[PDB]
Amino acid sequence: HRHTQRQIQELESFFKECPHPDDKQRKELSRDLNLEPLQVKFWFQNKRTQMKAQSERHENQILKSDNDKLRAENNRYK
Amino acid sequence: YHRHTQRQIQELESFFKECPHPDDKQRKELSRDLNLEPLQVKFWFQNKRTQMKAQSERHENQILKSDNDKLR
DNA sequence: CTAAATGCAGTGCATTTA
DNA sequence: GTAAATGCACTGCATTTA
Repeated sequence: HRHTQRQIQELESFFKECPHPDDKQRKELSRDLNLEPLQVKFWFQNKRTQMKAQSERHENQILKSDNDKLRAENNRYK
Repeated sequence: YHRHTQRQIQELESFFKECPHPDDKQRKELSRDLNLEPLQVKFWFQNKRTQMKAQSERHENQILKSDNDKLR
């Protein structure tokens, strides 16, 4: 119900390299690490949602704090 | 797999307006009231919940984004 | 967050049908 | 003979279900 660490390493290793596979690209990976490609297909989409979601989350949790800290500076000036 | 009936989801969208964080008791009736496994019921809300914070902060994002840039 | 999966456009090319 | 259709894949993403 989850994937192998041996496996998942090579997943993330490829996505930094080639974050968008063709079918052909997808198939060969599976044969290398004993998985189904539609699985492989699915993951590659979900990793893409991951980067979208986190790039937003970090930013929001950050800018809220950054726009918060700057405001305190403005009042110390006034 | 198997998605959820429109009857289900419509009642969902209708109730989600009311108590977007519902307790076991009400979860228990709704689960029964709507031919559901309450885990499923418990689940969908968690996601339904999770979606909105993301959707809201994205608008929080885009609105805080255009304001800062346009000033320059 | 994961793992699995669906729904809807849209895109390209090869083959029918009109 | 040609142009428009249709059948078949694939892509890509956002959303849903557990």
